[PDB]
Amino acid sequence: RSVLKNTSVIDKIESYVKQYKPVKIDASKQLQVIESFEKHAMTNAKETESLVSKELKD
Amino acid sequence: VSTLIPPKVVSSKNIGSAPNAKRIANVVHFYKSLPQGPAPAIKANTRLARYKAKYFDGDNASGKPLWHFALGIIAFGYSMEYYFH
Repeated sequence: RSVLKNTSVIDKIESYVKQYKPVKIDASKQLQVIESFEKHAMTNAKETESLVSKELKD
Repeated sequence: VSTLIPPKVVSSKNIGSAPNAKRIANVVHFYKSLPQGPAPAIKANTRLARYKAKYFDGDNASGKPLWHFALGIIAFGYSMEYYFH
């Protein structure tokens, strides 16, 4: 800014930048899909685990 | 992207390979297996379970029963020779 001697636009774009400073807001969208996915996955994982462990001892 | 769900699903590896067939065979065969089989024959008793035991067991096949069996028929007709003569 101290480079520009025509400064009356650096204050403008500074204020515009600081205005739109939360340019994009927070996202956690993996919290409904991750838990649902975890349930189906967990169910299947434990089933497989128990099955093959059982077979090993058999 | 989000992984697929196959690696955590198993339910047809138990028909999926050949030793499954052998397994279901040898769980029955071996589980109810005896350490040793029952018998190599032993009946003919009347003081002749001994005859079978000495001669007609797996222990030996030798010409001794043959001689004995031959001699029985010889003893029949030899006595009968003097019944005919």
